[PDB]
Amino acid sequence: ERPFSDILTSIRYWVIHSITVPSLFIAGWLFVSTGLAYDVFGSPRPNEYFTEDRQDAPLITDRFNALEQVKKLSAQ
Amino acid sequence: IFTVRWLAIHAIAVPTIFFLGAITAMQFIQR
Amino acid sequence: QRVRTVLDMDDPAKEETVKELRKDINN
Amino acid sequence: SVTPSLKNFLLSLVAGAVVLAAIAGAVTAV
Amino acid sequence: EPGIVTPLGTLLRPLNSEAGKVLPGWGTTVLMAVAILLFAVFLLIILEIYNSSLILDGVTNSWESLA
Amino acid sequence: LGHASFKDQEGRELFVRRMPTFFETFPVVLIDKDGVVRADVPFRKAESKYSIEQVGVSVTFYGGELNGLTFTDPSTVKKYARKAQLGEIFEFDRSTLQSDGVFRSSPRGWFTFGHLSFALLFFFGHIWHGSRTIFRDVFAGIDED
Amino acid sequence: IGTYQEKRTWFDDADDWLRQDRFVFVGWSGLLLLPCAYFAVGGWLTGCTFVTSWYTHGLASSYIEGCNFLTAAVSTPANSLGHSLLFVWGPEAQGDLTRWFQLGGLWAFVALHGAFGLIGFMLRQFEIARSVNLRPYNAIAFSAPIAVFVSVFLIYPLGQSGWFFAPSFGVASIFRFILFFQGFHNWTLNPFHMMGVAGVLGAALLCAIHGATVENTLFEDGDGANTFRAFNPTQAEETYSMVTANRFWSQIFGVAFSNKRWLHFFMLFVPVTGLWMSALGVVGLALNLRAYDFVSQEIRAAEDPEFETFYTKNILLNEGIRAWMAAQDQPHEKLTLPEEVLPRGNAL
Amino acid sequence: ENTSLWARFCEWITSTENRLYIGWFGVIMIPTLLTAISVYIIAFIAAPPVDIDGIREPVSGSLLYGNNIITGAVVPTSNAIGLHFYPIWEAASLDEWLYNGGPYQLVVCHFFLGVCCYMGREWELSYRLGMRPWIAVAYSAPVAAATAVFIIYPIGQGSFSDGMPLGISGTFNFMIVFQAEHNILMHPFHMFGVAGVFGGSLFSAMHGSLVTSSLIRETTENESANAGYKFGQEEETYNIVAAHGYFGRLIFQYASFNNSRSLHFFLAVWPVVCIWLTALGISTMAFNLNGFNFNQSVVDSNGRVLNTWADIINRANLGMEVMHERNAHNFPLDLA
Amino acid sequence: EVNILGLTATALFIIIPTSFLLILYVKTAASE
Amino acid sequence: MEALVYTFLLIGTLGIIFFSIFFREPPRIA
Amino acid sequence: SHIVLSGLLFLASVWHWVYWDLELFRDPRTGKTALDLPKIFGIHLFLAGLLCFGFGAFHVTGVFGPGIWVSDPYGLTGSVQPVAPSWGAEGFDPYNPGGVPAHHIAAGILGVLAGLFHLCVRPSIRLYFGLSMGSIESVLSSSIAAVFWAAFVVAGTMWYGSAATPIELFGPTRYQWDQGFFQQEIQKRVAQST
Amino acid sequence: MARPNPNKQVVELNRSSLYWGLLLIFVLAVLFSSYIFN
Amino acid sequence: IGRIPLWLVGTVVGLLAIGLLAIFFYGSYVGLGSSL
Ligand code: CLA
Ligand code: CLA
Ligand code: CLA
Ligand code: CLA
Ligand SMILES: C=Cc1c(C)c2cc3nc(c4c5[nH]c(cc6nc(cc1[nH]2)C(C)=C6CC)c(C)c5C(=O)[C@@H]4C(=O)OC)[C@@H](CCC(=O)OC/C=C(\C)CCC[C@H](C)CCC[C@H](C)CCCC(C)C)[C@@H]3C
Ligand SMILES: CC(C)=CCC/C(C)=C/CC/C(C)=C/CC/C(C)=C/CC/C(C)=C/CC/C(C)=C/CC/C(C)=C/CC/C(C)=C/CC/C(C)=C/CC1=CC(=O)C(C)=C(C)C1=O
Ligand SMILES: CCCCCCCCCCCCCCCC(=O)OC[C@H](COP(=O)(O)OC[C@@H](O)CO)OC(=O)CCCCCCCCCCCCCCC
Ligand SMILES: CC1=C(/C=C/C(C)=C\C=C/C(C)=C/C=C/C=C(C)/C=C/C=C(C)/C=C/C2=C(C)CCCC2(C)C)C(C)(C)CCC1
Ligand code: OEX
Ligand SMILES: [Cl-]
Ligand SMILES: [Fe+2]
Ligand code: NA
Repeated sequence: ERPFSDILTSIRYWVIHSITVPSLFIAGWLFVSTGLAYDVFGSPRPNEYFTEDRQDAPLITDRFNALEQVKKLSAQ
Repeated sequence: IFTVRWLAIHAIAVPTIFFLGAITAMQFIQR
Repeated sequence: QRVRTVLDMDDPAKEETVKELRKDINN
Repeated sequence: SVTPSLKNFLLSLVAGAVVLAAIAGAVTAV
Repeated sequence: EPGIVTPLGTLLRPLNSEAGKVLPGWGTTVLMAVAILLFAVFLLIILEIYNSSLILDGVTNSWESLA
Repeated sequence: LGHASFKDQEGRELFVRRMPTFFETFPVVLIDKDGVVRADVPFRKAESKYSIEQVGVSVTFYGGELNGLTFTDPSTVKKYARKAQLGEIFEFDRSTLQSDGVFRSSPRGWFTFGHLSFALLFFFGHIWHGSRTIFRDVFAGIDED
Repeated sequence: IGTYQEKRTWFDDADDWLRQDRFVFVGWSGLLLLPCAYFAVGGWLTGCTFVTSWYTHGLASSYIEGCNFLTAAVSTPANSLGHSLLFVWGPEAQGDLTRWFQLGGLWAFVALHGAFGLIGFMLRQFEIARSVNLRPYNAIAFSAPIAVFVSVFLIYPLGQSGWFFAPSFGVASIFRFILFFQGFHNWTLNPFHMMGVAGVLGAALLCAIHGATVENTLFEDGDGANTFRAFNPTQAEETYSMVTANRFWSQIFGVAFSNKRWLHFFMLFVPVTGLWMSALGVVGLALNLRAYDFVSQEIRAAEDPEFETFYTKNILLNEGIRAWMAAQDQPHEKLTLPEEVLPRGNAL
Repeated sequence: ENTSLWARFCEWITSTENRLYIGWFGVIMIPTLLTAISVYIIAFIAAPPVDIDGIREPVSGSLLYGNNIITGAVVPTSNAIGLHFYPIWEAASLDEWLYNGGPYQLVVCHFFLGVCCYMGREWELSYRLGMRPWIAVAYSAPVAAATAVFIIYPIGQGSFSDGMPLGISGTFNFMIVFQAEHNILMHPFHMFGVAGVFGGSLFSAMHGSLVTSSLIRETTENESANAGYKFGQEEETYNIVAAHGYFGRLIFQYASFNNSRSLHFFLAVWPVVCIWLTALGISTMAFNLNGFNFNQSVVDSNGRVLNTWADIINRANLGMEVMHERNAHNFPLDLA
Repeated sequence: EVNILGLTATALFIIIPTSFLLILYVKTAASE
Repeated sequence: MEALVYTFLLIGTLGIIFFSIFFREPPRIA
Repeated sequence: SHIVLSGLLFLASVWHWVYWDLELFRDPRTGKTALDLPKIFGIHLFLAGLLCFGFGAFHVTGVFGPGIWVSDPYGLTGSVQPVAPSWGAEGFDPYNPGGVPAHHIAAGILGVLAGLFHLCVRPSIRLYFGLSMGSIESVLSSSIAAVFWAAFVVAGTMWYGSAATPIELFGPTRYQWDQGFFQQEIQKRVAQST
Repeated sequence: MARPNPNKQVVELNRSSLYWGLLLIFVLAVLFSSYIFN
Repeated sequence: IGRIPLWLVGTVVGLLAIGLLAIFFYGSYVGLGSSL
């Protein structure tokens, strides 16, 4: 029935988990370290917070053209 | 296996490990 | 008449006006 | 005419139907 | 034990004379589900029109609509 | 009373920032056409170049009871600015009904509040009644089975 | 059903598969609860980790920017967006995911999926109670968290200017929301909130008292020093002395419970009633119908420079919260208020 | 044992036949709490205005001086006094004692002694009834919280004026000022306490639902289903076998709470330990240990301050800070 | 002076449910 | 009156809890 | 008229309290008391559709009734007038007064059709047992569900304004204040005149 | 089913319920009278 | 089944979790979010 006590003790679990868990950890590490998190989720880099034109907190101030405007005042 | 228990356990476990590796990577990010 | 002046006319009193929140990309 | 928001909403209806069909297929499987 | 026999009661008696009568199988539940799905789609359309998430050519969705 | 229009000492039209709905009270500021603060009714009244008595703003009015009455020197300018942060300045009779002073709600607001409260209470009522009609056998008794 | 032939269809097979004992119960409600709840928790964990709030609020609320668990949050959209549902396909995002994250659409995603997950969860409670043939008092009790969630995350922002004034999904975000209700609504002075506070405090009191009383009337039921192993689920006798408990609390407090029925119904009743009263109060606050002031007190203090109360002190504190919080709280309002018009006390 | 004065007194005090048990802890609980009740009621009804901040600016707090139940409060002791033990005999007159805040000190001291002896009396009745004694240990958490807000926090801040006012609006005032100066929301012990009351309500609702749902038929849609048998039988009703199955099937059927004793121990221990934690959080913030301070923790590559929800909380906190005691500060840095 | 509206509301909210509950208790205790 | 109503309500609540403590129905079945 | 109706309904209530054991409420097949709830629902839906169609085709259109309140977009001039129905997408404009007669006509026709369908067609056994259609508590739960759905809808339209919520009757809107509706119109009029 | 109503029932209110109702009414009045008088 | 002790597995997972929490607390004093 595998009541979660025998599987954790068995080596069959840890043979296939000595690769999957470290590979996922390394995948997350590279996902952060390659800038892919910034590119995918749109968070600005520490050097990409203030553009030369605006030096204050950005404001969306529009609804139906919000996509075009956020493309305008984002970090290019 | 690939039963309901496997699917639920892995749907919890895999993104948590991915996010934990991501956060451990972000611990060494400096401005 | 002057849509630029009346937009600036209502600029100081109230920042939440529809006339401001629409077409704010061009400003 | 057919506004882009309406076209996107109809595509969203199609996508929601696809998701519901996928959930039905997954529960008919296993 | 005999109920109050009434003129209007025996007039309206057939409309209450088949309580518990049902159709075998699932009946028209498929057509019911189709109508419910169409109703949900229509409710989504009017909700998004009133939410201004569904812009239409003739719908202004503002107080000028009654101008 | 009319549209309270405010001018600087040298001459430029200032505007009182209107009160939003979230604020029970709001600071009285008069800002420029460009969007820069030029005067206010200050709390501290001992600093800067924004108090009314040193900026020198004047209120003109262009409406019914006040059509050409310009006030520049006294605290009536500050009073009219505070009234102008509430929108158009109107004359009110507070002695007929012995009026309170605090703003009341509209029938629209009362209707909406009563109906939303009743709507949640009836959500609970529907949940309870659906519970009772699906679970009639256990709400009455299952007889040791 | 009901002594009928009932030729089988696809529904009977689907019901048989869904209503089975597993590691996790699925049921029909699992067609909604499992995806909606998984997406809500995953979206919250993703927004707290990667999705920024620099565009909408002008602040950092994610782990990629330097925020803690108590600090990062899934922030609400901008006030200029209003009550837009903020679909990915909607007119705002226009099918662009990386800008949909930047536009605050993840908040709407998490909120709608959490609402439907709560719906699916209390449906699951109904389904499991029907499967085990028990009354759905768990669902009746869970109706109050659903009411609180609906009134707080839906009804209040729908009554206000937009989703921007809704609670952002986080910790410091919720603290901001709480302080905003203190400064702008005087939420402590609201009698419905007082009823909710009384309900929660009384429920915690009831939990502690009931647990301590049962654990201190546990009977012998064994010889070892650990009473936990003295319990047997097979036996048909009560594990604690209700008579002893009733006499103890009658001579300590004056009143005591005599019915386990009434005791546990009261334990169910107090927090549900408190949370429902607080939900009604938040509904009242959705339209700014707040119990902010006491007219007699304010007129008395207006005509008297001597009359002061703690309520007047609270009113003065709320004024400072509003004045010193609005400028950095609402960037849409563009409140560039100078420091001299902001109120100050002496020397601080 | 029957013809002796101290004997008859001892077996009257320790008697379990009293309507309310007195005991040797009750001989101290009853007079102090009756004194506190009398003085609190009389002060709440007709207390003259009292100068809380030591700046000759009294606040009313009493109904006959023009306020309601919500805004009426027995106001704390004067700041000029400090924690200098001001009873009636240390005053030259009752009017002076009332103007300086002596009723608050009297009620707080008597209330602290009364709740401590109430805990001792709970232990004493558990001992005299053959019970187990840890109901007093469970009660030690609200006593700790009351001590933290009425005694320990004034000790740490150096003045009984810092004590929580005996009222409702005064309680809110104490809350807001405490927020402004200690950032209680960002204090982990306070988060533990909030989680404790929320989980206490959660577990109370769960326990009530599971015990009220798991029944066999003994009460019908009428008052009672006694048709099977009337009162006077030991054939027990209820269930904890199907209730545990329902709770298991609710999530994953492995978090086993099949032991009723373990379940009730958890119900007892969780809000008690969390209220212990939040009371000690208040006691630590009495000595200005304060909450988390993440103001301007997030800076960019050039070093500009990126705003934060913690920064918004900071703005609200300093807005509270400039309002508190508008006239009681002469120097910039708030230390006393 | 005197808020007679508040007085009437408070007096009615006290009198009507208390009298209703007292009448129910009296008729319950009269017929066991 | 203002304070009289508050005093009356408070002493009414205190009288109710006093009657509940002392003149309660005697407990039956456990 | 409402007071006289209240008195007549009071008298009818007294008559139904006294005369409750009517043979109309008795099942002819078994002799026990029962209600044919699907048929009652069909009759009630037919009547509701007839009322909706009449209110939308005769009252609000002004062919027999007076119409409804139509006002200025800024609430200056308003009066009770007949309203021509709007059958296009503009009929789903919440602020279009023409969408109310069109809605009531179409919904009345559809309600009449559904009432005829429920009058003629019995429910299936599976659906009858699943929803407990033989019980009055189930229809109580469903009716309460529809009722607070409608309550949420009317509260939303009340708060956000609609054609059925005139400004001259219910006051202005908080969104009209926040969005500078009247202020913008006043400034536009002043600018056009100047 | 006959001249009397078979659904005839009586209402039962014991002293604990009377105390709870009176306490609820008086506590609600205590809480809300400060706001009704305002 | 029973090849590696369950207490040893739980102990190793406990050290990994404690080390991860230590890294998380150390990262609050360096890099982003370190207020410097
Ligand atoms: C949902 C239905 C509804 C709505 C939206 C309104 C709305 C309104 N009514 Mg009305 N009314 C209603 C039903 C409703 N009423 C009913 C059913 C009656 C018959 C009793 C009345 C009788 C009535 C009168 C006589 C008057 C109004 C008036 C008004 C207007 C003034 C605002 C107000 O009500 O005061 C404030 C509303 C409240 C404070 C609501 C109370 C909040 C909660 C529910 C109280 C909690 C009860 C508490 C537990 C009891 C303890 C208190 C106790 C100590 C006294 C307003 C637009 C006044 C008016 O303008 O004249 C035309 C007016 O004098 N109404
Ligand atoms: C049109 C809606 C509706 C209808 C027809 C019913 C009908 C019924 N309910 Mg129900 N209920 C509803 C809504 C409704 N409810 C809502 C919205 C809630 C949430 C608050 C509840 C919560 C509820 C519970 C918890 C229970 C019932 C019960 C019952 C059953 C009889 C008990 C009874 O009423 O005795 C008489 C009720 C009283 C004497 C109440 C005293 C008067 C109250 C305190 C104040 C009344 C306010 C005022 C006078 C009226 C204005 C309200 C109006 C504007 C909405 C009955 C069939 C009981 C049951 O399940 O049957 C066994 C039960 O315990 N209901
Ligand atoms: C199956 C569970 C489920 C449920 C209940 C939801 C529910 C929801 N999602 Mg979600 N989603 C899901 C799964 C689910 N989702 C999955 C698996 C994904 C990954 C692909 C997503 C990704 C996703 C995104 C990216 C977004 C949502 C959003 C939403 C919300 C609004 C959706 C909407 O407005 O369109 C409505 C959908 C429907 C009305 C369903 C259409 C049904 C059609 C009409 C059936 C017709 C077919 C017919 C039978 C064909 C035969 C006829 C033919 C022969 C002629 C909503 C509450 C949005 C949101 O969160 O708002 C901010 C959004 O942005 N979802
Ligand atoms: C001869 C019958 C009759 C007539 C002509 C009127 C006429 C009127 N009544 Mg009225 N009323 C009546 C009977 C009647 N009443 C009865 C019997 C009652 C007791 C229940 C009431 C109780 C009542 C109240 C409390 C009020 C009125 C009010 C009014 C006035 C305004 C109505 C209004 O605008 O609200 C709008 C009407 C509605 C919004 C009804 C909508 C119906 C919903 C949407 C049905 C939806 C569910 C439905 C089953 C779905 C069907 C499916 C579909 C496909 C068909 C108006 C003069 C108001 C007034 O001003 O006082 C004088 C007022 O507040 N009446
Ligand atoms: C802050 C307080 C609080 C929290 C966190 C909480 C949490 C929970 N309550 C549950 C249950 C309950 N709670 C109950 C009564 C109460 N609960 C209360 C207060 C709380 N209850 C109170 C005060 C009461 C008394 C009325 C009952 C009666 C039950 C149950 O029966 C139920 C249970 O079985 O317990 C184990 C659990 C199952 C819910 C679930 O999976 O939904 C499924 C739906 C999900 C997961 C999606 C919803 C997502 C949410 C609503 C929006 C997104 C939020 C993000 C995911 C996270 C944001 C976090 C930041 C805000 C910090 C869950 C752990
Ligand atoms: C001059 C004067 C008097 C000055 C005072 C002025 C002033 C400050 C007035 C106070 C105002 C006041 C009354 C405020 C309260 C107002 C307020 C917020 C009201 C809320 C009203 C309300 C309806 C709220 C809804 C939520 C709700 C229902 C809460 C109820 C809370 C409640 C009653 C909790 C229970 C409290 C309680 C002590 C529990 C009893 C526990 C107990 C004794 C168990 C005994 C016991 C345990 C066992 O385990 C077993 C086994 C047995 C056998 C057993 O027996
Ligand atoms: C020196 C002793 C120190 C303690 C004295 C103070 C204790 C006061 C007694 C508690 C109140 C009595 C509750 C009446 C209600 C009453 O007597 O009901 C009676 C009830 C007993 O119920 P039964 O077990 O008999 O239930 C079965 C019945 O349905 C059949 O008879 O008591 C309880 O519900 C348990 C205790 C709840 C007590 C809740 C506390 C409520 C707080 C009250 C605060 C008043 C407002 C503040 C004052 C302005
Ligand atoms: C977004 C989105 C989405 C969704 C997604 C999902 C649903 C997923 C996920 C996910 C997840 C789900 C993630 C996670 C995370 C997690 C974490 C990050 C964790 C942690 C941390 C910590 C710190 C911990 C600690 C602890 C505790 C407290 C418990 C036990 C012990 C330990 C130590 C472990 C999609 C794409 C659909 C699209 C739309 C949007
Ligand atoms: O007295 Mn009450 O309170 Ca402890 O801080 Mn410093 O001094 Mn006052 O200030 Mn904030
Ligand atoms: Cl203060
Ligand atoms: Fe129990
Ligand atoms: Na000061």
